Amino acid sequence: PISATMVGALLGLGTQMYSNALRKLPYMRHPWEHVVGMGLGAVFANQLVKWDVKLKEDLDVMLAKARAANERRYF
Amino acid sequence: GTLGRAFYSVGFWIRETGQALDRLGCRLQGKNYFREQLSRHRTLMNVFDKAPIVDKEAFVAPSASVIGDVHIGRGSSIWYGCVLRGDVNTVSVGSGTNIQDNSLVHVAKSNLSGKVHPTIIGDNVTIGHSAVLHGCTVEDETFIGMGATLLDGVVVEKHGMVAAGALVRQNTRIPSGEVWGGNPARFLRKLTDEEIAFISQSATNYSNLAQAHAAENAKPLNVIEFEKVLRKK
Amino acid sequence: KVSEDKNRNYAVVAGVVAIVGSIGWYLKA
Amino acid sequence: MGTLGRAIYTVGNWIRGTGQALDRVGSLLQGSHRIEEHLSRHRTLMNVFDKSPLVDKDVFVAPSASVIGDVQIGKGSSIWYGCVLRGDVNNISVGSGTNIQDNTLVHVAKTNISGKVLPTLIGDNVTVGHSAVIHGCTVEDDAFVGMGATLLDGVVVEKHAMVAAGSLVKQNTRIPSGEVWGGNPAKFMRKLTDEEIVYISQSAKNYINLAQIHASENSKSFEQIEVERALRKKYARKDEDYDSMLGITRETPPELILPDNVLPG
Ligand SMILES: C/C=C/C(=O)SCCNC(=O)CCNC(=O)[C@H](O)C(C)(C)COP(=O)(O)OP(=O)(O)OC[C@H]1O[C@@H](n2cnc3c(N)ncnc32)[C@H](O)[C@@H]1OP(=O)(O)O
Ligand SMILES: [Zn+2]
Repeated sequence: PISATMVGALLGLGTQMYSNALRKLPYMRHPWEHVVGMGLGAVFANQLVKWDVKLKEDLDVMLAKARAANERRYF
Repeated sequence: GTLGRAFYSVGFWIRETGQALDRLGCRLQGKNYFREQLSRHRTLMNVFDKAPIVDKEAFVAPSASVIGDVHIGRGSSIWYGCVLRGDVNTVSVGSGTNIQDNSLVHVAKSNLSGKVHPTIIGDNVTIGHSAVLHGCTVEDETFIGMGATLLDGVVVEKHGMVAAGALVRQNTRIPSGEVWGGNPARFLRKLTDEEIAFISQSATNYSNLAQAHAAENAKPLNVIEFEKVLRKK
Repeated sequence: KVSEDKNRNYAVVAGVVAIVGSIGWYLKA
Repeated sequence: MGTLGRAIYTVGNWIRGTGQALDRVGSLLQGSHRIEEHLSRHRTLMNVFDKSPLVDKDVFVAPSASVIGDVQIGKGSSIWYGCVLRGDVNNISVGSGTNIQDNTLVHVAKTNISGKVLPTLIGDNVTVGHSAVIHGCTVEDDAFVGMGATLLDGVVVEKHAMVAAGSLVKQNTRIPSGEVWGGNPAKFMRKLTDEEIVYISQSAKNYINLAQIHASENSKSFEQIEVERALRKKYARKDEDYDSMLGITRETPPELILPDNVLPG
C-alpha cells in the first residue's frame, strides 16, 4: 500500500528536484543525487514513524504518572 | 516519437552519470585535462531525431553549421561560416549548388506568424556571400546575389536573378529571366543569354573549387601544430 | 602510474574509511 | 606517492573504465542519434593550390577566422572573429595597421564578367566594419568601409573616403577622396569633415591597440588559462575592512590588468 518507505522516497526525490528548480537548473541535473535523496527520504520517513511510536509510549507513562498524582488529591 | 524522446532523455541521465564517474577517476589520478575549454561546435548537429543528411560528394566547411533536418545533394557545397538551421521545418539543397561564405539559410523559429515554411534550394543554384534565405523556394539554375535577403513565401522561378544587396519582400514571386534588385525588391531588367551561361558555368566552377577545398580540409591534422600548442610557455 | 598528492590520498582514505565505517555501523546495529 | 598512490591510481582506472562503459550504454539507449562532438578540424591558416598565406609577426588572427590561399597581411593588422579571407582563385593583400572586423567576408574573382579582373587590395590604416563584404575591389589607404557595407568587383574606395554602413556599392563604382557614399545603390551623400578624417585615423589606431589584448588572450595555453581563472575568482570581490584589520593590502595581479591604451579614459 502506501508505506512510509514510498512516501519518504517520493519526498526525497521531490526535494532534489525542488532544489534543482530553485537554482534554475534542469530538474534531473546530477541524477545520482536524486537516488541519494530517495534513500535518505525513505530512511527519514521510517525513522519518523518509529520515533512517533516511541513518543506515544513515553507520553502514556508520563500521563499515567500525572493522573496518579492528581488522584492522590482525593485520598 | 514520445517513446524515443523518453529514451533519449533517460539516455542523457546514464551518460551524465558515466561522464561524472570518468571525471572522478581522473581526479583520483590527479588529472585536470577535463577542465580544458574545447570547442563543442559540431558541423552536423541533430535536434533529437532530426539530423542532417549530406551526400558524400558534397563539400561542407568544418566551421559551417548544419542543424536539424537538412538535406544537401551531390556536388553541392556549404562554404566557410555558413549556417543552415532546419528545425521547425526542413531545409533542402539541390545538387551542384554552392552556398557561399557566411550565408544563412534557415526557417522561421516559431509558428506565431502562421505555419512555418520550409526552404527549398534547387539545382545548380548560386547563393552569394552573406545572403539570407528565410523559408523561401529557389528554383533550379537561379542566381541569388550576395548580401541579398529572401523572406518567407518568396519564390525565385527558374533562371531568376536577385541582385546583390536586394531585399525580396515576403511572398514575392520573381519570374524567370528577370533581374530584381533594391529594397524593396523591384524589377530591373531582363536576363541576357550570356548571364545564363555565366550562371551555369559559375555553378560548375564552384563544384570544382569545392572539390579542391574538400581535399585540403580532409588532409590529416598536423602533429607539429599540436605539439607547438601543447609545449607553449 | 601513481597519484602524487599525498594530502589528496589521505583524504581519499578518510572518505573510504567513513563509507565502510558507516556501512559497518548500519550492519552491526 | 608510494603504495597508496599506486592503489588509488589503479582504483581510478577502474572507475574511469566503469564511467566510459556507462557512457557507451547511455549512448546506446539514445538510439545512437546524437552526433558526437569531435576534435576541432577548423584551420585558421590553410593552403590551397600550393598557395600559403603570408602573415606578419604582429598580426592578430582570431582562431575562428579563416585565412585561405594567397593572402598577404602586413604589420599591425588584425583579422577578427569569424572573418573569412579566401584567396583561392586570386590574391588578397592587406596593408599594415588595418582591421578587418568580425564576420567580414573578403573574396576575389578569377574572371569578372567584363573588364580586367583584379585582385583584392586593402591599403594601410584601413577600417572595415563588422560583417562587411569585400569582393574583388580596391580600398586605398586611410579609407573607411562601414559595417554591413558591400563592395562589388571593380570598386575603388579612394584615400580618405568613406562608405556608409549598410551600403551596396555597385560594380566599378569609384568613391572619390573626401566624400561619403551610402544607400542601396550607394550614392554621394556629403563631404567628409576633417574631424571625421581624424576619426578614421583614431579608429585604426584604437583597433591596433585592441588587437594586442585580444591576441594575448587567445594565445594563452591551458595552464595559463587555469592560473588566470583561479586569479580572477580570487580577486572578484574584496573585504578591505578585514584586510585593514590584518594590516595587508591585496594587489591586483598584473596578468589581470589591461593596458591603459584600451581603457575608456
Ligand atoms: C575605433 C572604432 C572604430 C569602429 O569600429 S567604427 C566601424 C563600425 N561603425 C559603422 O560602420 C558606422 C559608421 N557611421 C556611418 O556609417 C554613418 O551613417 C555615416 C558616416 C554614413 C554618416 O551618418 P550621419 O549621422 O552623419 O548622418 P548625416 O546627417 O550626416 O546624413 C544625412 C542623411 O544621410 C542618411 N543617413 C546617414 N547615414 C547613413 C547610412 N550609412 N546609410 C544610410 N543612410 C544614412 C540619412 O537619410 C540622413 O538624412 P536624410 O537625407 O533625410 O536621409
Ligand atoms: Zn566570391
